[PDB]
Amino acid sequence: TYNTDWAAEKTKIRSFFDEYYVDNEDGSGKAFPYRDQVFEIARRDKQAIVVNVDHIKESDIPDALELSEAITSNTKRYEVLFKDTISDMIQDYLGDKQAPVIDALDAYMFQRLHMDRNLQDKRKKYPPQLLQRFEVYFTTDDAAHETCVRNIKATEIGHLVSMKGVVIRATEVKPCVEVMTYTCDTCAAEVYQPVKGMQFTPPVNCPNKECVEAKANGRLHMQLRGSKFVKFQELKIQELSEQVPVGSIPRTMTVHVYGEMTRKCNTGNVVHVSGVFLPIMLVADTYLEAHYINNLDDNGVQSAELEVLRRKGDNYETLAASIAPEIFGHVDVKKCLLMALVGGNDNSSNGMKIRGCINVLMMGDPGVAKSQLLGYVNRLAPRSQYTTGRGSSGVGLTAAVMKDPVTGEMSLEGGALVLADGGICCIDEFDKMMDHDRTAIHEVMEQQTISIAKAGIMTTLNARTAIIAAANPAYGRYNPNRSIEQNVDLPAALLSRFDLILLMQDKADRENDKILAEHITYVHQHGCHPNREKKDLISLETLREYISLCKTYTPTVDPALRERIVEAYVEMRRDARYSSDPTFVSPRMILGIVRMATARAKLRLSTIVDESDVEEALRLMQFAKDSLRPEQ
Amino acid sequence: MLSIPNFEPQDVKDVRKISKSRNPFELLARSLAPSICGHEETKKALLCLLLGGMEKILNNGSRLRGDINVLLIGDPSVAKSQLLRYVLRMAPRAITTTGRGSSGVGLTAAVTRRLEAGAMVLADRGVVCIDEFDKMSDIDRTAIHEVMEQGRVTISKAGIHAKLNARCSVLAAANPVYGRYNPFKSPMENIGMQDSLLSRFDLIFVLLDEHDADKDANVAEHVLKLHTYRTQGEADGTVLPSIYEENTQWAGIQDTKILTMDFMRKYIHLARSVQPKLTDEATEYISEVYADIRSFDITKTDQERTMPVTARQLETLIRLSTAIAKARFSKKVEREDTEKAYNLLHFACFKEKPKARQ
Amino acid sequence: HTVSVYAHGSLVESVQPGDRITVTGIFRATGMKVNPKQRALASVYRTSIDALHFRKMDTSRLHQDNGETITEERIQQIIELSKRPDIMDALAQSIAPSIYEHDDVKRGLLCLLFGGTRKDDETTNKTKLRSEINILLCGDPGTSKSQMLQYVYRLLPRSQYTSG
DNA sequence: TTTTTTTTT
Ligand SMILES: Nc1ncnc2c1ncn2[C@@H]1O[C@H](COP(=O)(O)OP(=O)(O)NP(=O)(O)O)[C@@H](O)[C@H]1O
Ligand SMILES: Nc1ncnc2c1ncn2[C@@H]1O[C@H](COP(=O)(O)OP(=O)(O)NP(=O)(O)O)[C@@H](O)[C@H]1O
Ligand SMILES: Nc1ncnc2c1ncn2[C@@H]1O[C@H](COP(=O)(O)OP(=O)(O)NP(=O)(O)O)[C@@H](O)[C@H]1O
Ligand SMILES: [Mg+2]
Ligand SMILES: [Mg+2]
Ligand SMILES: [Mg+2]
Ligand SMILES: [Zn+2]
Repeated sequence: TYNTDWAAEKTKIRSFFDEYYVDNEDGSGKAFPYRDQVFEIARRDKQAIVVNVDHIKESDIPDALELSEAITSNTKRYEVLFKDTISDMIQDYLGDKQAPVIDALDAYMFQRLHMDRNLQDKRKKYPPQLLQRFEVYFTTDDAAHETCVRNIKATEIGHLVSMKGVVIRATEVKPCVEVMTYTCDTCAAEVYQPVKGMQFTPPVNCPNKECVEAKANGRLHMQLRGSKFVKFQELKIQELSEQVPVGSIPRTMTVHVYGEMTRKCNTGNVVHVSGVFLPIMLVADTYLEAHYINNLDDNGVQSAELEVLRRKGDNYETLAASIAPEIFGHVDVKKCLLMALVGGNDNSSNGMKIRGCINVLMMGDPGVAKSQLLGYVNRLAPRSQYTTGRGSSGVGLTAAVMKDPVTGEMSLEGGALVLADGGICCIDEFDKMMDHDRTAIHEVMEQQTISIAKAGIMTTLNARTAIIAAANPAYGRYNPNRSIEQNVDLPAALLSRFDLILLMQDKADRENDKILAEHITYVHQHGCHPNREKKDLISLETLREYISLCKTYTPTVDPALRERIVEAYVEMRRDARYSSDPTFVSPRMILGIVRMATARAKLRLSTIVDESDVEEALRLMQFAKDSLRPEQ
Repeated sequence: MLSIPNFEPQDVKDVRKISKSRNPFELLARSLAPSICGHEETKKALLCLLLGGMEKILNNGSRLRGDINVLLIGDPSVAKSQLLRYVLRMAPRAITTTGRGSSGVGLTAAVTRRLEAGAMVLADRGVVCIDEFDKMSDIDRTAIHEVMEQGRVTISKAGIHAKLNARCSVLAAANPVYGRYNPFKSPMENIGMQDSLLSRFDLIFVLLDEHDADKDANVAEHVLKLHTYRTQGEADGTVLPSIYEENTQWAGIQDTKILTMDFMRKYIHLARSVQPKLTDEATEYISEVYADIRSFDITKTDQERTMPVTARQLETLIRLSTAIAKARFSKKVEREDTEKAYNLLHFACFKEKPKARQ
Repeated sequence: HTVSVYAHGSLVESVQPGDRITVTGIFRATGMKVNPKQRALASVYRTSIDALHFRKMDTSRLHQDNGETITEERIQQIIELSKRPDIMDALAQSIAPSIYEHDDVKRGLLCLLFGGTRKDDETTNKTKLRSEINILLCGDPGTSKSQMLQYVYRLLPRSQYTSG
């Protein structure tokens, strides 16, 4: 009740590679992309083929469904047949020519095959892992193969399985043995030993018949110019939050990664994985052997919806309106968040570095959608972390020393601001954090480093992150009788590190309350924003694409803007002296002005800063200043 | 397993009949807890808590909250803990705790290295009852603010970074600041909690033990009538080791009928699964009424304000309208639902000054 | 990350903890036994470096070698430069060039760089009296104290930076 | 054994 006629299966597989096609976009002909990739391997511009099983399933070929089911049910065997058919295709393409020598193993094989000269002999003398030097991987997209970590059980051993999850731990790349080669002392023969699993045992005595009969007692010595190594990496992957049952905690699983799929992940990423579930060589331990990995953080091509925007221009108002369209109003606050999503340029004049990114602090009365805005920003940004004031320690924000109980070792563990490096950290309930936890971010917000000297550890870590924070005023509500410093109960050293500080009030008004009620009740009716003016708005995906495009530019400042910027700084610094209800102003302010001007130039996708951008930065700073004195 | 619903077509027929009757919401609210005299508006609120609102998940992944949260503050010996224990019996997936002996870490989630679930994580898609809520510390109270709104617990400490789902409804009971309600100070002064915490409760009830000879006589007569009762098929020396109720002397309510608790459990189980939608008359009524509630001024009527009023109370109006529409087995929310929701909220919002001050 | 470097022969004990170096060597890989009792090996290999040369020369810092190699001509240029009456200002303002004013603080940092006379017992190799200079900066926010610390940290060969 | 660190009571 088993099928072992491999030649017929090879015929089916080769017919798939010959006959799958996609029509050309101009209608000029047909592309046969799998055999194009085979020829790329033959000319050594490539190292792996990724095959989609659903293309086999939906191909217009006899026995296609049966081939797809057989691949899925015994994937560990069909990899060999795919490698054999691709090797035969490579030899049919190549003919009497030779593939180029690129590495020492290629040089050894090409030299030794013609030393042997000077197919039965080839296949008996050399193992197929050494004769074939490329990789084959499978993928699926149909929802029949979607599972959690929790559901992979005894029925799934040997089958192809697909899942989705979060990466907890990842090792560095290591060399892993695939084929060992030994040579005899006395008789100069060679032994080839392929390795499977996580162990191997080396042979001791020479097996060659002349050496054995002569009893020459020749030892075997291993050689690493002929031996084959491969990139190896290990991961631990956790369940996603939507997959977990009610009132339960997520589970984890170990994943082994080989070859070209290594270095595609680091800690703090969300991935889609396809692989084969296997035991370790009567109760057994198990792991997942990864076949294909995709970062959902990451995934010259442009979408047509983006092409329309890039041709249109003047996009600033639409981009401001497209941030969380369920939330009514707060246009200037959305513009401030839009600038914080992009930021300015890093400067490194004469060895002295200056921070390029922008920091924003939001405050307001209860029930004014601060948490909703922070949640939308966390979804919109590529790499971002979310924390609350109560749920975080000053060691969970920065970095921790971990004492391993198994070994006794000490190691470092990066916190939220380390994981968010190159991106955005959102801190909710910022006023309820302890002072001795809050003072950890002083180095990060200005020098963008974390430096540690504890136990037997002394290092520095990079933390190049923007911080967006939300809080309530000092007694839960703004008090118009108390000063700005009494309403905002933060020290001046911390206050100077924020480029923008905003206040959002809730005040009763008989028309605005009705308009807000109409908007919220429409959202509850239909599940989407009203759009009563029928104006265009941008999808979340293409807004993410546009912001990613904006980050590539580095616009330079015109030297003509000097007098405007400096005069604005002096005029700003006069009021803090001569006011009854002043605020703190320091030399960081003028750098904040330059940052916001360059940020709007990036949003415009221009390469030179304009005085219009300088004026818009000044307008936003004036709005932020006026927010802190309502009804005065 | 030793540690729940059951149905037959006769039971389905009776559910159809009671749903087609004249005032099913009032019948269920009266039938909820008969051996406690009074507290009719709070019983309506507890029925709305047991039914619950509708969660909305929008096209961009944004979420809007569905659960309902209720607070009771009042004088001692006014049956706050008794009503908490009754809701603990009626609701499936329910947990009870006290603020006296709960840390915020144990109430949400703990590091033990491993991550350990707390009570509000364990009660996901369920009910938490908290007694002696005024005895909790503010350091523990500030840990709840994320859970009561976003339905999440987030932790970032040494070696652990994780989200946890904690979507549940909070029912809480407390005593006022001075241990007994002071009539010469305002209700907000007597409650003594900050606006950011008070805004997260859909309904707040202040319960007072007023000396008044009529009410004292009625309450004492009800209590003694419940204490002199014995089952019809029982001998006098014994010791504990259909749709309508039949013996009702213990219940005090003289003539009006009461539903059996098993029928209550079955009816609530079926009515929970109804998924009503909103309509234009409901939308117009809600939008006008919200502006009227915010703009009303209390110096006219010698009343005083019991709650903050924010944008969350508009969502409370929407939630209560859907919860009332569920009890009718209706597929649509109408003005008939929204008027009852407004009357309940307006009862909660305002209170006349106590007789000691008048 | 961290890496193991193996020194053989005359390279042994040629470097201290705290030094910053460049290493040239051979990259190697070795197997490990599953049990120390038995012949079986793990199929994932351990890696290290066999050293061939250590270099510590770096021109971006004040040099690390007691100044043995300076030519007579540059010694005479130094002696000629020392006769300016401006010598304090000329040396002080060249340190931390991107920082505006704070000339008194710059002169203090110049005194920190030079130090006093060493006073040691050579029989016991112990300091009789301290010759190093300690400095505290205390002031308002946004006045470049951390930037001056960064300049002094980058200038010297043996330096450490800690915070909070 | 004794020592050092981070969460909890
Ligand atoms: N202008 C608005 N538009 C839409 N929804 C709003 C608006 N204002 C408040 N809300 C709603 O109010 C609820 C509370 O939002 P939330 O983000 O928690 O407010 P908040 O500013 O965080 N209050 P707090 O966290 O206690 O300081 C959500 O359901 C929002 O949808
Ligand atoms: N109609 C009634 N109204 C009020 N109390 C009643 C009534 N009927 C019985 N009681 C009794 O009054 C007590 C109810 O108070 P209980 O629920 O035990 O504590 P509490 O109300 O939470 N007060 P406290 O815990 O001190 O804040 C019980 O002894 C009940 O048996
Ligand atoms: N006189 C100055 N010369 C050069 N840069 C300056 C000067 N004054 C301020 N700055 C800039 O303003 C910022 C000062 O930051 P910083 O170095 O932390 O000062 P600080 O004294 O450490 N303030 P703080 O650490 O918060 O107490 C940097 O961006 C400097 O480049
Ligand atoms: Mg909030
Ligand atoms: Mg009680
Ligand atoms: Mg500083
Ligand atoms: Zn031999």
